[PDB]
Amino acid sequence: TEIRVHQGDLPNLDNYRIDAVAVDTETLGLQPHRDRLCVVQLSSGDGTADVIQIAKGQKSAPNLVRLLSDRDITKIFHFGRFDLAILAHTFGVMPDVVFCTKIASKLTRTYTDRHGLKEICGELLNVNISSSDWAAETLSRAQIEYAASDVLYLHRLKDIFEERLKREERESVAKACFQFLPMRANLDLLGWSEIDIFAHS
Amino acid sequence: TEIRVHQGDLPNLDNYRIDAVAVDTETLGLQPHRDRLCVVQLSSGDGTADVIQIAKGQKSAPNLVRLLSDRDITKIFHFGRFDLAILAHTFGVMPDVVFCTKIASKLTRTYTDRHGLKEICGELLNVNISSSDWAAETLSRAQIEYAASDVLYLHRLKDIFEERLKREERESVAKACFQFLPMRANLDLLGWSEIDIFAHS
Amino acid sequence: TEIRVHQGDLPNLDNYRIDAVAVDTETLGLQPHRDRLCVVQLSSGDGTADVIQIAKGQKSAPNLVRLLSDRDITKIFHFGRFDLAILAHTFGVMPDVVFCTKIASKLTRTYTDRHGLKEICGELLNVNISSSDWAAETLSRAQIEYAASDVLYLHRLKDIFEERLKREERESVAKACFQFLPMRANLDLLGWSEIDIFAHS
Amino acid sequence: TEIRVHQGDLPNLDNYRIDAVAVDTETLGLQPHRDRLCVVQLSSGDGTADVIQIAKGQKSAPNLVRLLSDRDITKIFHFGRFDLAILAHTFGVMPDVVFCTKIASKLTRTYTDRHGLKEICGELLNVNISSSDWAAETLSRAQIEYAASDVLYLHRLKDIFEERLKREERESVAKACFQFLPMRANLDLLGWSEIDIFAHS
Amino acid sequence: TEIRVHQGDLPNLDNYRIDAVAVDTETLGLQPHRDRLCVVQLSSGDGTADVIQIAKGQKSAPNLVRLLSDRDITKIFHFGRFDLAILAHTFGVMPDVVFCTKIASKLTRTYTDRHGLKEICGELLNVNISSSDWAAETLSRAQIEYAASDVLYLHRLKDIFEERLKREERESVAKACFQFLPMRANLDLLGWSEIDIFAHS
Amino acid sequence: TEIRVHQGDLPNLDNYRIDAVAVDTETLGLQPHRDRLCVVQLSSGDGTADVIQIAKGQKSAPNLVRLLSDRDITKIFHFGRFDLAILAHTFGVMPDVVFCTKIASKLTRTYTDRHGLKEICGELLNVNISSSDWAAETLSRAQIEYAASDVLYLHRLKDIFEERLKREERESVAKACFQFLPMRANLDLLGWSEIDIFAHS
Amino acid sequence: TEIRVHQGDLPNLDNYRIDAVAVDTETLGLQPHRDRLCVVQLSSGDGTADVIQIAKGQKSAPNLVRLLSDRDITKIFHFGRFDLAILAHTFGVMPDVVFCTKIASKLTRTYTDRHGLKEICGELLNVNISSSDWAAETLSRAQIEYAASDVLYLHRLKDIFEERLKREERESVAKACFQFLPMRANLDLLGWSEIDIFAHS
Amino acid sequence: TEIRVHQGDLPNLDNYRIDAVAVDTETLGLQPHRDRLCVVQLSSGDGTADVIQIAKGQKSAPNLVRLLSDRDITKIFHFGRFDLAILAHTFGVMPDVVFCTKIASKLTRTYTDRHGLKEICGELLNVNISSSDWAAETLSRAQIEYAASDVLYLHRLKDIFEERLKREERESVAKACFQFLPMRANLDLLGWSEIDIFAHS
Repeated sequence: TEIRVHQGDLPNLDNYRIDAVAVDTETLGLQPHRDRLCVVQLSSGDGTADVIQIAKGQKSAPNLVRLLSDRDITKIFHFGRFDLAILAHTFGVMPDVVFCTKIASKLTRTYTDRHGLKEICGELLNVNISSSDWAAETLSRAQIEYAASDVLYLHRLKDIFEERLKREERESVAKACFQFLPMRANLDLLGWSEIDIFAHS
Repeated sequence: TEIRVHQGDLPNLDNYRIDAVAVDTETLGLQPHRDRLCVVQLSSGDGTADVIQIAKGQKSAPNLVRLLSDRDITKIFHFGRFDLAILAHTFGVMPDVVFCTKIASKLTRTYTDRHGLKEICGELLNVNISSSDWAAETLSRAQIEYAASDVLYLHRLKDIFEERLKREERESVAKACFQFLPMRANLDLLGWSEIDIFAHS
Repeated sequence: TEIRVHQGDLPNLDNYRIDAVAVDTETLGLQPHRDRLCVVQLSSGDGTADVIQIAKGQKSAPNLVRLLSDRDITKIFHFGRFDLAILAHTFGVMPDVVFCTKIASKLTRTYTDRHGLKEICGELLNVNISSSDWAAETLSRAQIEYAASDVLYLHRLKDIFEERLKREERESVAKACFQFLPMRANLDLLGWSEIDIFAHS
Repeated sequence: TEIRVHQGDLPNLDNYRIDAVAVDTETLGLQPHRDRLCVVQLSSGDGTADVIQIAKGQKSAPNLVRLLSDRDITKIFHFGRFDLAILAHTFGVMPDVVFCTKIASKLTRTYTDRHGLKEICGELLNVNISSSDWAAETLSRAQIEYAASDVLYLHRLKDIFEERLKREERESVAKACFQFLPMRANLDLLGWSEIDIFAHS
Repeated sequence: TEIRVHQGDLPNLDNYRIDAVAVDTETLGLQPHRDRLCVVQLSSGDGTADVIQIAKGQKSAPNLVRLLSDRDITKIFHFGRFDLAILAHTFGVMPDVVFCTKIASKLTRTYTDRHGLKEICGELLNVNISSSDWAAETLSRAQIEYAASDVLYLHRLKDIFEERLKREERESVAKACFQFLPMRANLDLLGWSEIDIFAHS
Repeated sequence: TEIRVHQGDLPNLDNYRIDAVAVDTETLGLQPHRDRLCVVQLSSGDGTADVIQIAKGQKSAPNLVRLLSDRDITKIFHFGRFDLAILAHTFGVMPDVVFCTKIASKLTRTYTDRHGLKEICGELLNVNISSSDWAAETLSRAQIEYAASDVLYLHRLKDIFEERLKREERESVAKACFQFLPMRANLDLLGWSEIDIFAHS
Repeated sequence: TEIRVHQGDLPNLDNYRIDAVAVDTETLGLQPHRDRLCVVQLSSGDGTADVIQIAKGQKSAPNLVRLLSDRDITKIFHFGRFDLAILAHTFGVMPDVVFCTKIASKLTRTYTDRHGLKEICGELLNVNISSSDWAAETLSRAQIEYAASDVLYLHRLKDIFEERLKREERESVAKACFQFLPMRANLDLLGWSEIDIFAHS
Repeated sequence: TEIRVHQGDLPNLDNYRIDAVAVDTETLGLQPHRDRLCVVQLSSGDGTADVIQIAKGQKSAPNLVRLLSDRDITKIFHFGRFDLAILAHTFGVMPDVVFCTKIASKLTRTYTDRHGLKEICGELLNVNISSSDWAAETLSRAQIEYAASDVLYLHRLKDIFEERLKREERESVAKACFQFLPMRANLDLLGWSEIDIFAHS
């Protein structure tokens, strides 16, 4: 497993002239206003990953932000509701072309109530996915391998979920959900993170 | 209060050459697959209302459906999530240009947890809004007046909510919510009515 | 309101050569093994009622039991699940031709969650229904009038519910529910009173 | 273990000239209106099973439906409330001569609160019973063996439960429950799937 | 209503040469270790009451304590579990001949779940019973009348409850409950106030 | 381990001329009115046990009942609240000299919330205690050994608990609890099994 | 009632050369990061009040901030946990000499669970205290009178609570609570608003 | 591991001329008014521990109390809220210079909800931490080693937590929390142990 670790930003976009990029983050916690972004991981789907350590107070990451802003490149997340929020809060750019494996699982794997990444990878790919101070100056090898494992499989999952969405004729539902997901993340940032805006009560 | 009661459909659209129409429904209950649409009420905002009794098994309402399908006319609902679902289930057309006073209340009246129509009308307009077999062949006068009261005030509420959304700079949030609302209703019809599709669990 | 009060049993069946009889009970509480039957009230639907005081330890009531056993006479209850249980526990005969207004309400009044007798009488008939030691040797006038009020309206409710069941095409569902209701009461007597026998868990 | 896999329907009824047949299903989920029937498994009790893959949109299965409709053949289920609902929804025929091992367990194994098939098979027979896309065009061997395991033991369980029902004198209770079970399934299909129709509230 | 207000103790026992005395207390709250006893009220059942203000730090009340210790005089409480605890904590003597109207209500008024003193007095006697700093140096007239109202009716209630306990043949159950009640209060003082000592868990 | 299995009753009391006997039961479930007594196990504390199979409908067991009635012999239970109830319901005699290890645990092992027999035996004695049709005509060896294991250790536990009750000065509390326990069991039989008779609500 | 309404800030501090000032706020909601401060009300305790409308985006209020920063002047709040948070978030200064009537009520009115301002004013002073867009450009007379009513009584309450704290010897407890309250508010601002920092879990 | 076991008190303070001491206790339970202090364990951080058995009724421990009272020595606890309460209740001295690893964890390990000592030691130090009658006259070796394990690591944890508090700029928050913690313990002793004194309700 080749994992390239960077400080601050990608050196260039030579490895990311592609149609879709897998994205994940690590933070100090679940609350973007308190808990800073510490790591961003990326994969092109070729079995390699980039792990970018984000410094305290860092406001810019131009190569990463070009990827996040490029409307011709789909950003793949698992539970992108969180990653979109923390990315937009940190760098000021909200991606608007996204695919979320958690929404896709809820729209296709209707025979189960377990939609976590480990269960999805286990069922769909027979891949076994295995408290950490992500703000440490030097990440451990175990940390780097764990961080990389979260992006290595998202392309294959997206392909399978696209097949299932076509099979059950739910493609337009998923498309509308993905179109709204960035605004759901914005609603989280604005103060409605605990509110289902569509519920009767 | 002039309330025009119709059987099946509007006679024509002479009163609805307008930019926005207030819409509400009455049904036999909260479950569109079991509980049929019984009444549709409309208002142009001029203080009059149309009350249309829908027959059992009725599949078409061409004048009403032209209004529901006309993209140049905004359909105003209170909690349109339900009305859109029952309308689409009954006539096969899902409106796609909508405004919902419940979403607007949740985005602007942040100082309260009561977002029902009675409280909104009381606070914003000083208007007092006051178990019924809506499938009865002949509706009572009390039924007709109650049914009309649900559409008589939606234009004024929409105007006030638009002022507040501009004041708090939440117009684009509301616009995205309204754009997604028809798909939220479709999700309800397809079997996800009890599921928040965006929740982590 | 003519209310005839009896000790032990009806004097004869001269007033009950009819197709359906309204039945209700009063007890010392909700648990038939602890809380004895104290009063049985009956009505033919003609606006009069019979109120029969049941003695402690009384094992037989032949005229009443003939009515309860007569398969040609429908016994009308509101929430007959309880009355059937206490009657069978007290006199050893379980009626098997019954109509229950609570089951009928749950099958027809789908637009509300309030299925109590007061709400049903209020909505369907515009009739206002208004801690009591029912084992007292002499019942008060208020007790007698309250006891009679529970049977005076069941015939009219049954007629309306039959119309609604026909309208919504749920007659065979109701018939099967009424056929099972005596066994639901037996299940209560045998020790499953707190168990939904059909639930997955 | 001989397991015969069929497409669409049984080829004939040569193996099912018997008094009782074990039946189970697999689906895309718990909601019959959204989640289609994918597999039906059958056993005569001789240690072999038939596994029938049901196609999307399939409306007819004449040999299977003859079995389901034959009043001289008892259909054995575990939690037949679900299987009856999905079968009736798919093929339009509701079986009316049934035996359910879950109801039988709740009526006889009163010393435990675990009524699942694994626990019943473990206790009564010392047999160890061990997220799956059941709509796959080709089922895996593990899927076929799991699907067969759900019907291989129902005859032996029915025999034991009949002995216990006789011992505790609960045969007529069980008979009435089995007679009502198809209507409980119909109630589920009609929209009362979340409602205990016999509860006070 | 003659209400005699005393400081510290009764002047003598001339009014309490009787077989049963009604007793109640007022405190600064529900926790005897934190919230001191402020008032003790007594009645002989003759329609008069004694209201004794207890000083901060007061350790002795000899006339009162003689009454509390006299085994020939039954102490009547409503929910004596609390009063016994606070009395024993304050003066070091636990009464051991008691009658509690709350236990009696739970053993006889099985047709209701409301066992408060107001409901009992309303049902059994047609008597209407109507945040207060009970440690105030001078009690208000409203305070004195309220304090007296809690003891004026306990004799009549005890008489009625004794009749009902005889009628339902529960006298020995009640006697055993009253015998254990002082130890239940001791258990409260020792630290088990939140624990049902007889529960399985 | 010598375990003597008997039908109906002990042959004689030659092994039970002792000051305390360990007692346990097995039944068809937790509800004495529905679930019959199937087995009674006894031990003198000498490392042997007697296992008595009780027949359906058996009304008498004279040697056992002499033991249960002998006021000079303490009956030791773990959670005697249940065993006393089922014994009194079956044979008509309620023991009145008892010791309960569950009450004792709750009064002494205040540093834990786990008061089950396995945990008590593990902590106090370093003894490892390891769905069963107890009404079977022939009990299995595993059943007999399990049934015996529930009485083999109660004498040693009683001795230790008596030491702890003396150490923490809670002997009189325990004595009062044991004196009330038979009436708690009677309250269960009379219909208050789900009610804490001493609670405020 | 003289109520002086100001825009932005007090004109001067001529009325506030005093030892204690009553303070309250109004906002657009309970979440300081989303819901802006709209009104600040002040009283010297002389029966008059100042009502200061705060503009959107206003960052400074020098006279008000001098009062908030003056360590020689005690700021009286009811539930100051919120007001301190919103004031510090808006103007950047956290008061550090405070008195809170809610903490005082919880430390002294131990005989009740209702600690709201209405109940406190009703009990202690016999004063009757009687959804509002507080961001409106012009406040209504009803709004102004309601806003003033929240500060008119805090001095009298503080005096009474100081008497009670002295009486029950809880002065040092209250002093430590008031000393920590500003840091509790800071914890709210930093992201622990939903966390009891002292709880075990 | 050198563990020195003492009766009553330390023999002298020769090993505790240090700036910080790790402290833990063992008791008979969670309620200081009922459950006595049984053991106090101390460590200087040098890998050795002192285990002091406290006798029933012991009121004084002069060397220990000098340590607890010495304002120049920081007392380190894990969840000191409890230990401070039981120590103050037993010896009458409340320490006022403290550090709590549970508060520190809640202020720094924001990426997890598990703040127990085992998880903290596992994550921060890679140290594996592994129902007991602590009032026994002779403690077992397993008891002594377990008791010592609770203090052996608190110095190292305090050092790491101080680094993290500096990194996230939360030092003054923690300092204020530690300053209030002794009064939180006093509030527990006075009767508010179940009350969050800062909550709105």
